[PDB]
Amino acid sequence: SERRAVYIGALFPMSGGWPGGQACQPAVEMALEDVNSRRDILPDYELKLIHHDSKCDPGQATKYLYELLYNDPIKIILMPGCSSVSTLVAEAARMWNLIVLSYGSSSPALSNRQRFPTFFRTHPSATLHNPTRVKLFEKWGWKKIATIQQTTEVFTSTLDDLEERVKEAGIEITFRQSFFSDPAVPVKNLKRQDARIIVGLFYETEARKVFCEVYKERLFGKKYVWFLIGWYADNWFKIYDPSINCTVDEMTEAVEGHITTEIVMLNPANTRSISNMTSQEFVEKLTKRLKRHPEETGGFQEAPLAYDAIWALALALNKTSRLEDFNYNNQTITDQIYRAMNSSSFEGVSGHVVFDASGSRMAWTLIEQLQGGSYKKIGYYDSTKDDLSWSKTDKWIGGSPPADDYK
Amino acid sequence: SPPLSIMGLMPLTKEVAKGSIGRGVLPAVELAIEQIRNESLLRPYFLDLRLYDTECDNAKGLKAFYDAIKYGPNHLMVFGGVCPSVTSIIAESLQGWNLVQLSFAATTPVLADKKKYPYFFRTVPSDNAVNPAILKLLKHYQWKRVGTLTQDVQRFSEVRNDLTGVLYGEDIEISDTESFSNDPCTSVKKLKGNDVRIILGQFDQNMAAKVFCCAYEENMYGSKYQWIIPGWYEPSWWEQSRCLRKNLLAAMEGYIGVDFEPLSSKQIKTISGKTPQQYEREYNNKRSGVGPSKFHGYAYDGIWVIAKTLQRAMETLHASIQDFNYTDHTLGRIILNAMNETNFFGVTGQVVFRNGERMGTIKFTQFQDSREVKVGEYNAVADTLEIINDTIRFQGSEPPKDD
Ligand SMILES: *[C@@H]1O[C@H](CO[C@@H]2O[C@@H](C)[C@@H](O)[C@@H](O)[C@@H]2O)[C@@H](O[C@@H]2O[C@H](CO)[C@@H](O[C@@H]3O[C@H](CO)[C@@H](O)[C@H](O[C@@H]4O[C@H](CO)[C@@H](O)[C@H](O)[C@@H]4O)[C@@H]3O)[C@H](O)[C@H]2NC(C)=O)[C@H](O)[C@H]1NC(C)=O
Ligand SMILES: *[C@@H]1O[C@H](CO[C@@H]2O[C@@H](C)[C@@H](O)[C@@H](O)[C@@H]2O)[C@@H](O[C@@H]2O[C@H](CO)[C@@H](O)[C@H](O)[C@H]2NC(C)=O)[C@H](O)[C@H]1NC(C)=O
Ligand SMILES: *[C@@H]1O[C@H](CO)[C@@H](O)[C@H](O)[C@H]1NC(C)=O
Ligand SMILES: CCOC(OCC)P(=O)(O)CCCN
Repeated sequence: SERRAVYIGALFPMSGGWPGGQACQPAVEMALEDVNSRRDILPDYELKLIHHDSKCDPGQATKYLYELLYNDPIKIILMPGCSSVSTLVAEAARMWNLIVLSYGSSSPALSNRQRFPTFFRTHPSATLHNPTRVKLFEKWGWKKIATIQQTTEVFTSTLDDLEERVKEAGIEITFRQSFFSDPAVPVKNLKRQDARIIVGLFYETEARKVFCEVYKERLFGKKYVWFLIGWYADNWFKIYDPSINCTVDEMTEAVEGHITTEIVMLNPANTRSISNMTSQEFVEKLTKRLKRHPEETGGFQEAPLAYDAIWALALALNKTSRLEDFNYNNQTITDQIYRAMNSSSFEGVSGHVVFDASGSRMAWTLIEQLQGGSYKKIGYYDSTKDDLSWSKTDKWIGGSPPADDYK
Repeated sequence: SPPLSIMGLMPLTKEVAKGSIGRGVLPAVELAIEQIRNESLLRPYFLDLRLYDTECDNAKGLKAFYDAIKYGPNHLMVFGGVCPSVTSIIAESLQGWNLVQLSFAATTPVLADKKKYPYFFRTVPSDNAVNPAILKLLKHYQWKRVGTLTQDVQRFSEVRNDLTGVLYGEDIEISDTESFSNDPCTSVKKLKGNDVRIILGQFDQNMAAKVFCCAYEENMYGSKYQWIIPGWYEPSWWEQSRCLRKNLLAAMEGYIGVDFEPLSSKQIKTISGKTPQQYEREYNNKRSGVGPSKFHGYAYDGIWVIAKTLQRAMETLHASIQDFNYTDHTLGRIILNAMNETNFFGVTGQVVFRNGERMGTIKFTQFQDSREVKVGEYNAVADTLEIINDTIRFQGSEPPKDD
């Protein structure tokens, strides 16, 4: 007998807001070679890739989604990268009875089963920071939290989720402030309302502006703890920006002691996953395929999720095991792949891969603290098993964390 | 005759509520197509409008568009797009198939972004087009201080956000900006507290009855107050909890409604040789049992925009069409440049575009005893206001003062 070719219709953003496809396409190519060379996964089938550059643009992606659906061969799954591209393809997909599997989407809105009934993602939702936040609050005894956000759909949704999460844990949000571009008025209000435990969600440019305003208002020190997303560049507060008044020294001062949460994208452990690679081996392997240095390559940190997306699909198809009879007008095979994808449980290069009811990836979070102008690993949190690994590396001026109020 | 194919994208099914817009405009579309064919305006060619049901759904609407490109003839342009989310998806992708689009019913301001939607055009003024009209009304009555009441829904916040830019560099102060999601009463008390006299309201029909209920309770009505709110509500919308009906009508008394003008009031012959009044009679006879749609004139003028566009494009090619696959960038640019030249008097008044946006007519109404009565019109082209003498009224000897 001969192996039947089975096709993935993928979209890789080689440019745009998140040029993740630069490192994610070779990671997908490596994963397909690895799955196809294994005779114990799909011995009867050969997984093949048909792809296009979406440019992280929905309008641009609409042209390629047509190209994938209206040209032979029939695709069994759709694989988009960007959140904006995934929102378009995952909503449209039901009309062609297609499973959608994203390797790079973080938008909380994508975890809606009514709008996106066949959607899965190896990239966790931005809401994954919230159970780690509630756990750090509980450990430190805080029940009063202030929130500050830049106005972006992603941050609004993340804070909306934090609200329902704090309520269950018996914690309340004291004050919520927002800003489009200038954070002068929201930070002044945080001092006025005597906020102590503050969650700040914004991009790098806005973070520098928030922290300049934070210095000028003495909103840093023993009384205050800031919670930020650990996605900034290496010495972000030191980066020169002519739009900000504050100096490097004044600003290294304002950021001192703040806590960050970051989604774990590469298993810190030296264990071997299903491919039998180590986290470190995968990195060495991917760096070789790349024309440019990892630092220059977009989506290098997200590349393990793209590698794991291929394995998640391969294992789901192996459960169902037929595939060549797939048609866009039939729910039968789709519902079976769906059930197999929903039941995913395996070790990947990014760690243990499992999806929640919404189809969103469950993963570890890396907790860090800025100690002397440098981030220090203070622990990890697993939302599913409720287990916190504590390093005993965290430090406070009081010798103990402050408190949410006046006392 | 060779066909000039056009992709008609609109909700048509009775199952979808917005299907009434699509069906309500079809007799008007039929009238324009019939005349253009009779006059042989497009000679040697003929306008071939193919209709595809979008069902007012993102997935169904996208598949309807995709199926039209795959199985349909080679369309030169897109006609339609009613529902905001579906129209945005199609409008953003247009360049991929070098297709110029002309909508007659999509009013969402988002579509004015030519970085995101360069190939999109519309004959209907957007929800923001009421703002340059309101400014003219404020200037006319010497209202230099205003307060705003906005429902926290995208559609309304878009309008309020645009108002900031329109009133900037103008001698008008927004002394109080108030928002609400479910109940306006708290925001209405704050407006009263800050002594707001002229209120610019942006909220739905359901919220409007609540706004006027709070207004009666807080005495924010009569000779001292002027409410300027949306003019697109259903007639007898107020009839459809704490306040009485007589008390709602007392607070509603004298409100100014603002919306686009469905048809020109000028008894002047249009491009078709008919006055807007003559076309309206022709439309009412033709529609038969199908319920009327306020976008009918915009759909009628839309067909004329396409026909006049195809004429200019045909001349440009002759100055130097059948093989237009969606691959011809040059023809798409020719059609795009030809549509930018649109300048004729239609049933909705003068049909002219300013960066894909319609420069049209805005209707001013006033609630008087039992219903909304027309009190004026704003001309966007000339940026002029005409207030109908002996219609608009104030409870006091003078129109209210702003403080
Ligand atoms: C999973 O992971 C490791 C991968 O090993 C290494 O990393 C890769 C990235 C790549 O660099 C690769 O080349 C490299 O090996 C595997 O662990 C290795 O497994 C092999 C097989 O057991 C081990 O080699 C054996 O070594 C013993 C001596 O220790 C030999 O007795 C034996 O040799 C054999 O014996 C007969 C003699 O007649 C020979 O003729 C046969 O060829 C036969 O192989 C092997 O040579 C090797 O030492 C292991 N390394 C480590 C570090 O443990 C592991 O097996 C992989 N799992 C899989 C593939 O399921
Ligand atoms: C797009 O059209 C604008 C406006 O065109 C004018 O108004 C139309 C309604 C129609 O009557 C046209 O004949 C008019 O020219 C163009 O901008 C105009 O360009 C001419 C230069 O030829 C200049 O005299 C005018 O000042 C311009 N008007 C404005 C408001 O700037 C514009 O060039 C066209 N763009 C194209 C074709 O790419
Ligand atoms: C693939 O399926 C077979 C039988 O259904 C099973 O034995 C095998 O372990 C599966 N492969 C993997 C890698 O799980
Ligand atoms: C331009 C930024 O886009 C991202 O966030 C959008 C909500 P994304 O979710 O599309 C990619 C994130 C990769 N970790």
